Amino acid sequence: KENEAVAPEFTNRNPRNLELLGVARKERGWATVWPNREFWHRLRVVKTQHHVEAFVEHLNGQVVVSASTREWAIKKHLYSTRNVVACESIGRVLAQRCLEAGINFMVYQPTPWEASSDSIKRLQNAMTESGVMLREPRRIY
Amino acid sequence: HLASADWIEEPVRQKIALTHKNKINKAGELVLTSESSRYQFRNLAECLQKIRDMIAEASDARLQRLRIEKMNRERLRQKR
Amino acid sequence: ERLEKYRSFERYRRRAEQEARAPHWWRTYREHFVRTQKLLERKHFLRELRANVEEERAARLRTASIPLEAVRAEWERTCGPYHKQRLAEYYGLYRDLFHGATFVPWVPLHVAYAVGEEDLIPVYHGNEVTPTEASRAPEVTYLWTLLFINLDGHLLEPDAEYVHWLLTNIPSNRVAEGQETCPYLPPFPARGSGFHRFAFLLFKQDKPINFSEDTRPSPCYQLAQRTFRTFDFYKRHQEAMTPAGLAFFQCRWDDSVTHTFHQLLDMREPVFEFVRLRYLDRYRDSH
Repeated sequence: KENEAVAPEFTNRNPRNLELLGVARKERGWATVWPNREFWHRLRVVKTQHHVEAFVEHLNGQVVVSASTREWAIKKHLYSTRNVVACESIGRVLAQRCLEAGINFMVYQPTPWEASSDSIKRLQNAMTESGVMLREPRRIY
Repeated sequence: HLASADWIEEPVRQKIALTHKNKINKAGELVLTSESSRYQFRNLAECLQKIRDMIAEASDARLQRLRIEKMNRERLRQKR
Repeated sequence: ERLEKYRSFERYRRRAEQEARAPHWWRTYREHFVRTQKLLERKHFLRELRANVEEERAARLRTASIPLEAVRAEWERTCGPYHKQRLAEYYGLYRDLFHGATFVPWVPLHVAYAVGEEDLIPVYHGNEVTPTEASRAPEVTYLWTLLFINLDGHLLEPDAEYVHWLLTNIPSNRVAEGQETCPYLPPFPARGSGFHRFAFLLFKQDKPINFSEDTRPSPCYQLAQRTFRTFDFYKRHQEAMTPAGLAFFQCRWDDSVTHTFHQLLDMREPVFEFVRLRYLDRYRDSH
């Protein structure tokens, strides 16, 4: 059968083919700086004076999932942009946006004071129940 | 052929396969090559010594994560 | 006291990261490796929400909750299309499909794979759907032209790609009336190639145009005739085609893929994996 012919090597072009497979390279540099760079995606949580925002950023520096309370849809149903519940809601909203984007794994590096914050802990509780993993898969060598 | 080879006892066969699965060819044969000398017999002798060491020495998290990501996918799979 | 001190480490880290992004004379990692009336009405509601004592009581009681579904619908209407472009560009669809041309989507295209009749599997942007879950054609909810691609599903040529099914002259939303130029084929991603991205494209049709060239025999099981290029095809129809909708998912290898390659494609399953004394005294160390 002529159809049986198959090329010796594939030509996969998806940027996340290796990343999703786990074979993609993770930043192993910055040995003189803290923290580790061995994460494909990271959760950036920024609390402004009047608003709370959480972002998920890939190593390339492009945010793929961005959750902000300034966005009209969330705030109209959200009593006060700055609140512990707002952190929970933005976490669920960020999860839902993470659900929207197709990204299931991310690395979160909270600070000592940020980690102690109950709002961030509840936000993490919102993330874990939504399935968004705070720990990414290890790279494959 | 590691598995078919009956001279190796079955418990050793499994242990060798697990430790050196990377050295098993698609046909299932266990391939080892060193060529650490210019003399073929020494190269063969080095191969022979490794087999004796392999015989003597021989004598999951991945699944869980797949469930977690699959569970995440199902929850992520919500646009109806 | 004269020197400014950030009161948190992350502020310096974020500022340093922002500083690192911009080029500098000193060496950095990147260089080496790289309407109004509506708002006023909206604000009036916000003041009412703040005035509501019940909302304030919940906040101090830390028991308040928000409906995700209501937020999701509103988000799509307001700024959803802009986020839609980001995902498509991040995955490289624009560079692979239109050779770098970038279009902001305007039609909120949504696709889901019908699981029998009880439920239909969503197709998000960057979603994960197994080929077993793609044995059937998906439902699309959003003249028009609707096109299906496997961007990296081609097995022989990098630039080339295959069509799953292509509909032309789609009237309004209904898709049953579209001409079945390409019959539906289940995904056939090669094993060991990881995740293949499939992009669903919606193009605005200014006038009805018969794509006799793009018509394909129904059923067609030949890869030699499925191969095509989006760029040249889009260029041939760029006058009457302006893309406005997107939807794409990632699929791994699966047992159904073996069935697809053999039963109807009738060819071997493709398998790949990335691959990471005197005379002799002179030769040996001793001499």
